[PDB]
Amino acid sequence: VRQWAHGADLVVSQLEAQGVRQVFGIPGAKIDKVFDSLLDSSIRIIPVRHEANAAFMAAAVGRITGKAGVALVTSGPGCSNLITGMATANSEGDPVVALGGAVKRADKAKQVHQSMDTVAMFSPVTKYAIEVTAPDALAEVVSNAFRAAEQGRPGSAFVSLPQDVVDGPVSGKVLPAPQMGAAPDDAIDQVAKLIAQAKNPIFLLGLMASQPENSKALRRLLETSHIPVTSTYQAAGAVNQDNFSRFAGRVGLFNNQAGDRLLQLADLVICIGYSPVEYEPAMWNSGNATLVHIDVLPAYEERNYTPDVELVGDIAGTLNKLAQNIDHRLVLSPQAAEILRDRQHQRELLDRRGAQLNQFALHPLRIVRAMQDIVNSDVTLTVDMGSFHIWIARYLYTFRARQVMISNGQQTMGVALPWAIGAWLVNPERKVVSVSGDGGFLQSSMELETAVRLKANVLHLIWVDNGYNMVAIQEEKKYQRLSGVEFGPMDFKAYAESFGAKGFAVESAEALEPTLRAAMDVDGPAVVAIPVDYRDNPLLMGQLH
Amino acid sequence: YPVRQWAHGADLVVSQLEAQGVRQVFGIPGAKIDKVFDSLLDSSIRIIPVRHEANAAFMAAAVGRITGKAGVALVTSGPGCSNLITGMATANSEGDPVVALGGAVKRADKAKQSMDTVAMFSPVTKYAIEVTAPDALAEVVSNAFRAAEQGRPGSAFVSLPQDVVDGPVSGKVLPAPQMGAAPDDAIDQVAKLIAQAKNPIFLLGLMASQPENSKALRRLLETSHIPVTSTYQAAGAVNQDNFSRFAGRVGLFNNQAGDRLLQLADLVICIGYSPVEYEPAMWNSGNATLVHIDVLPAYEERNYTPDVELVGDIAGTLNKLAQNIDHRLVLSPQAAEILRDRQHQRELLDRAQLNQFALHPLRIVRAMQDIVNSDVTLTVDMGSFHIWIARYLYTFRARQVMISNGQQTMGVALPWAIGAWLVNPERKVVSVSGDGGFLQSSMELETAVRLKANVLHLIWVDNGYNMVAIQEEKKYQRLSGVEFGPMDFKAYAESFGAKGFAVESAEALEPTLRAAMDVDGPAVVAIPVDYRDNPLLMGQLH
Amino acid sequence: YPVRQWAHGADLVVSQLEAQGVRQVFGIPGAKIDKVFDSLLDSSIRIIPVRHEANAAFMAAAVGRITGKAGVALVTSGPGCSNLITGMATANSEGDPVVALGGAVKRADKAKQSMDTVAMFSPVTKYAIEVTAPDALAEVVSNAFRAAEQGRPGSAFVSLPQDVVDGPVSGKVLPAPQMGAAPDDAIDQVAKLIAQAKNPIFLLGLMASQPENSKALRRLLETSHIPVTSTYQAAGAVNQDNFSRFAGRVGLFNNQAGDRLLQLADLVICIGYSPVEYEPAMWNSGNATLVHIDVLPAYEERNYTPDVELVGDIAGTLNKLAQNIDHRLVLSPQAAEILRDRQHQRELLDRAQLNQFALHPLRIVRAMQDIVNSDVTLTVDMGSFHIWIARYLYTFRARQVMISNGQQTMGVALPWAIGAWLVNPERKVVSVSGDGGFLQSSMELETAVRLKANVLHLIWVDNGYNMVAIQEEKKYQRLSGVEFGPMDFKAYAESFGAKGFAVESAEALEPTLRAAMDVDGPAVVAIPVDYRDNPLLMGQLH
Ligand SMILES: Cc1ncc(C[n+]2csc(CCOP(=O)(O)OP(=O)(O)O)c2C)c(N)n1
Ligand SMILES: Cc1ncc(C[n+]2csc(CCOP(=O)(O)OP(=O)(O)O)c2C)c(N)n1
Ligand SMILES: Cc1ncc(C[n+]2csc(CCOP(=O)(O)OP(=O)(O)O)c2C)c(N)n1
Ligand SMILES: [Mg+2]
Ligand SMILES: [Mg+2]
Ligand SMILES: [Mg+2]
Repeated sequence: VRQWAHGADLVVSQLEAQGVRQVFGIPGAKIDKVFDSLLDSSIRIIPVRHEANAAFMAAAVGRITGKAGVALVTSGPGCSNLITGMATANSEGDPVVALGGAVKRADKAKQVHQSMDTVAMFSPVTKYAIEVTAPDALAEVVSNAFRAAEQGRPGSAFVSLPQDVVDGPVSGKVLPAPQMGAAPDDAIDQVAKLIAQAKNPIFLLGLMASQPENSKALRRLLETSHIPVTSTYQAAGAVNQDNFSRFAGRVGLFNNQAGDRLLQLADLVICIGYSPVEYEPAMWNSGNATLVHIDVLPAYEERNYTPDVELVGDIAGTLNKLAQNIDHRLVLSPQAAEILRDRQHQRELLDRRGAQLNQFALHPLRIVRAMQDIVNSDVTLTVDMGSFHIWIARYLYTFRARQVMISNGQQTMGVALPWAIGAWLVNPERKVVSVSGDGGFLQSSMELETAVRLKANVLHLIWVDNGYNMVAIQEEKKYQRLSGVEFGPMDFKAYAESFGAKGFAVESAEALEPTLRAAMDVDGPAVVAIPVDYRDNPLLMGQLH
Repeated sequence: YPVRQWAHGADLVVSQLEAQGVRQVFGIPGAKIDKVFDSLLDSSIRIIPVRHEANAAFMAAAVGRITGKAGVALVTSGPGCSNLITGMATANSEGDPVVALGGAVKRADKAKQSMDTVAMFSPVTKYAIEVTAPDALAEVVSNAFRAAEQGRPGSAFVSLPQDVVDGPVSGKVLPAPQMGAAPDDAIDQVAKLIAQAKNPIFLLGLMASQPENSKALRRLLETSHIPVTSTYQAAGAVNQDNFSRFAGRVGLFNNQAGDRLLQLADLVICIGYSPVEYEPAMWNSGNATLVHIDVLPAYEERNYTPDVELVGDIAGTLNKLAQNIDHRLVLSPQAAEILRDRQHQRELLDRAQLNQFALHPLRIVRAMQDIVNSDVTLTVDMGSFHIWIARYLYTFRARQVMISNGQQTMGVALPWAIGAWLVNPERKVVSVSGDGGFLQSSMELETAVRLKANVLHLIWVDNGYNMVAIQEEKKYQRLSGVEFGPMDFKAYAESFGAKGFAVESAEALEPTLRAAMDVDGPAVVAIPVDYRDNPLLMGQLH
Repeated sequence: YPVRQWAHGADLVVSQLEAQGVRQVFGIPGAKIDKVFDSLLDSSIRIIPVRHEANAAFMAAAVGRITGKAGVALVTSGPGCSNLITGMATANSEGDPVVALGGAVKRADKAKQSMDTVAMFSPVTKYAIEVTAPDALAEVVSNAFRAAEQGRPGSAFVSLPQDVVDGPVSGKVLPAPQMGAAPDDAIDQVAKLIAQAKNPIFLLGLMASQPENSKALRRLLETSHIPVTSTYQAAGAVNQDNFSRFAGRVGLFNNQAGDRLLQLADLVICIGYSPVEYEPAMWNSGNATLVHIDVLPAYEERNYTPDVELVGDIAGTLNKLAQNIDHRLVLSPQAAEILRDRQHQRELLDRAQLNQFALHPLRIVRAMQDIVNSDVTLTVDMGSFHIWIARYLYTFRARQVMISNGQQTMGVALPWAIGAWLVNPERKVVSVSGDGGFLQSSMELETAVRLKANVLHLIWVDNGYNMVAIQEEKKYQRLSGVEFGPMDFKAYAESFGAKGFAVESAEALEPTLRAAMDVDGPAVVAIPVDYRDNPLLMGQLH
């Protein structure tokens, strides 16, 4: 152990030990010693314009690297401004460690309830929430926060750091930054035998199946077996139409997915890193099939989810072993092949690569096609929440992006831009495309200054309707009249340029592709406003569950 | 197990309990939860009414600790639930799987001008939920058992709103884990470290004392002959007789061979151990290769940051580790000396004619060891007597001992004993406590008599709270609030219909214990004790 | 009271208690909180060790209810605190001012691998705080008493970390409200409504039973002669003898004159009343002018939305209201009939030779009324006997009765009685309970004997949980978990050193009660009861 002048120095040293490359946040009196200590480290300080976005950026870093993104904020409002961010990350399973300042331990303002009980506030939306009361257990708590966020089913962790603890001296050491084995060999063999006997098997991918550490094993198992696959949105990016011929689409939103039909037909369903909370089991489990559960944790038994076999342990190890016990590729049953044949037909019908679509404001389909043109395998795509989100999800089979951040169970708006910046920081050599509506854009657009400051190569697309359309179409369907969903117009090109970023505003369908192309080629942050005609939304909504 | 339409959610609950292998339920009925007690009447599940809910949690814990399956407590709303709190916290601390089903007001009256029980139980449980979705009643219960029984066992609380249990519901009962050993690659990495170790030592924790790990543990020890020491949560895992290289229990006394071996160690392998069981600072000097083996990743601490972590099925890991141990260990000079000292230490601790009255603690311990045989379960309450018994655990040869008690909750012994007896009603159980601990749960004597439980409860009588008195004496040289009046425990026990005895002389001690042990049913023996020599034992504590 | 340097925070605490007028403290010592018990030794404050912490909260509540000043409980960390929960919740529900001082681990070990007691107590208290600022120790305590004693009294919890009470602190003891009557203008507005009322009625709540409001209440009733009815929290505020227009207690029975008058009312004036005391839906038809008088604004409900609210000092308001009442009330035809019916009702309820054995409830009530005189405090536990006693409260003439119990917590009687006796040790106290309630707190008999408390505890013996059994019978026509074994309560009581009695025939009832009452000290009488006629009484409940 060492004698540390400040607890902040030990915290920073622990962060370095955790492999943290940067920290997102906003400084304040209570937490400033930590920002100060970061000056003497290898960790880059990234100042944001609103704490909420610090949590969103950290979440993106977590989902991509698999290692926790870090947010650093001051006490009081500093911490409360992160709450929505922490809840969103926790919901989508993104590892995030938030370090929040607090008044000194003995501050009498605590007894008079003059200072926020942040631990109580964060406990409901985090996997781990705690306040350091013992200076000597500083590295310990920070270390445990990372383990709690990155292990098991990933989530967010909050650590409250009293000012006196980080400012005062401490004596401790840096704790170096798991070793869980695959499922039992007998159970794996058991499953390999169920597979060899199944006529209509199918894989249902969940959150844990999309983790980076399981990518290789998953790819190997799919290639060896050639068994159909369907995914929940928390695994939307694990597999796509283009990289697997037997992909059946993502389930949980549209009522005609091949994944749902195959699951109904299945005589053997193998869930990977799946939890019933990702998609209602009653929606696909007919009970007429043998059920296998593969994950880092036991299954949450439920009326429509009582696994016949449960393989708990290291997912990658379990999938690799299973792959080694497969003698041949699956020969699709006439029925299964028919269902895949139908998805092929529906994609054909959803497509329109030859239609004019030159109306203005732009038709959602014309915008989706233009987005597909610029989003390729070297481009990451982040998607906000709103009506355009449903359009993009319907066509996820057409996006050939390196990766896509779209899952958003809490339906939190404003995540796209912050997600893109975080995704960009993980791979600054690649391009990132973020997309939102005007509502979401204005909730985090302040981070545009952050983007310009970082020279972040992010292209943000704004679908403009001058209102909260996703809520409006719900009100129209229920009351046939609108309330609180309409607002005024804005000059987004000028809005963007006022930050020093490149701004564009589509004034006709013909200008769409050229504009997106020029915006993509811009070396640095750019924003493109796209007026949209949401009149056809009812047609798309008719495909929802 | 098909999806059915149930006349009362209470019926689904009961079927779910039967599916979990529940044989009995402990508790006290009330208006809000009465439909469940009524449903149990058509069940194969036995209803065991207690006299105080706290004891339902204690009895359920013993059941859980012994069977591996959650003990079940059932109480009504309000005070029925709040009376379980201490019991639930005690089970959670000792890792005993318990599921408490607590009644509550109908959902609609919750915000009406009822206790927020979930909020009160959340701090002392692993799982605390309230059923708000009638159609997910079987799920919440089922998953409560999962929470209590899996990983590091603990207590689970489920609030059942009256309208949910009395009203009809649809649903199916859910059937009552398959994890493998640690990564073989890592098991070799550890096996290699063992071959390079000069002073290897095993530190056993809670999970190491689980029956599912028995065979593999013994197999690993018989093949390596590496010395062993245990926390009190694994007090029963290994004893002096079956392992000559046993180094005792660590955490209480400052002169244990286990601690000396830990300090001397170059390689320490912890199994089913968690810091909470014994302050790492107390034994981890910091310059030894630390290996962690458990069902859960290590809960890192300042002085407990393992170099290697083997997470997974313990029995599987240990079995694989054993197969990778070529030669048995040859104790180093210091190691051998340390173990030799423990032997000399035992000879000393054992070595006179203590015929004074009130009885000398050593005399009582000696007599206790005589009646406690390998077929008997011994339960120990909290108090000064606890220290005396702990000091001599090496010479106790009981089927099992329930002594671990981190919260230091008094009153646990009798209810634990009743719970343990119900698991194996053909055997005898012996519980011991002080007068203070005795009156906190003695109301269960009626329950013991009602059940015809073959339990013998011993009471060390000093007429006070001695364990507290000695700490006050040491710190203030005067006493406060630790002295109370005397009682005739013989008549007290007889009033319940149990057999009572009161030792009135030293020579009467042994004969009285025998007459009590020979009683087929509940019996209590009050034993006046002279705690004057406690200072000499306390000097042996950390 | 100057700012001093204290050797131990524990010393400041004690001085603060003395400043609050605390005469005794109830509790059980422990390592974390022992310095406080030690500090009390140099205090004028008496240390009263209990046998179970829950009872410390019950005894403290009686003290608070009677003196108006918070009763004090002192316990150690962990189970010491969790054992107080039910007691604290019961006090908070009945409005009894109680301050619990609970020990805790040193501040630095809190987040270390200790119970989050504040979080557990917050749901059942008015004030739950933990001292994190050593220099504000006297403040947190002082303000805990303020929280318990002011507004609507309730319980308050204070967690004292061991390092804070053992370590030195600086600070001064803080001296131990001045609110005026409601706005005179509004008092007239109400006085006007009273002059226009044809069927005015007073509904008394908790605050109306406070001694500080006695004189003003009587003065207001003697001047207006307006009929009165009371919730059970104000059961003692007024009785049949002192007010011929008393309409009984409302909330339990479906045939009360009070409810009929409330329904008939055109003007209802509630004093110190809060909906929680009696469901407004049960009596507020909704077409009467509703006036609310209390120390706190009305806690609006669906059927309790007062037209006029007089917030402020109750005694002052009532005194001013009285001075604005010219003529006494002339009962309307219906009002007079209703009161006449209550008179005929009493004549009936009173009207035979019940010499059966086991004893008939009516016989027991009759005998109870004979021994309970105007100098005796009567405490009543929860169970079927409770209903029987409530039915006949009009014929009980005790100094005071502790019966209100919204949580329906069993075991309250004896500890309450001990607490009430300590307030007036020269008087006799009588507590009554069922066998179930008796065993939950009977351990305090040792405390009673130790104190030489002049308490007589009566036990209605049925060998079960009857109040629950009758509800099961009605709903399921069968019983579950409500039957237990018999006991010899005579020997049980004697074992403690108290006087025990067991009624073995009807004719022996009265003589046995007398012999017990004549005992100068603790005495217990077990009374076998035949609950067969309970269905006839239950038909009288809402
Ligand atoms: C923070 C927050 N508040 C409210 C909502 C509810 N809601 C869901 S998406 C959305 C916004 C729709 O506006 P926009 O982002 O402009 O997208 P559009 O549907 O209009 O394309 C709203 C208001 C939300 N998701 N997040
Ligand atoms: C519920 C509870 N309250 C307070 C304590 C603190 N304390 C620890 S052991 C004990 C009791 C000692 O009395 P007894 O059981 O008579 O044993 P002795 O040490 O006197 O033999 C007390 C008061 C506790 N453990 N549990
Ligand atoms: C702590 C607690 N648990 C459960 C209840 C529910 N219930 C209400 S009164 C009562 C007991 C009745 O037993 P007893 O005291 O013997 O009275 P009886 O009605 O039989 O005369 C019970 C079990 C309660 N009030 N308090
Ligand atoms: Mg919009
Ligand atoms: Mg004792
Ligand atoms: Mg009874």
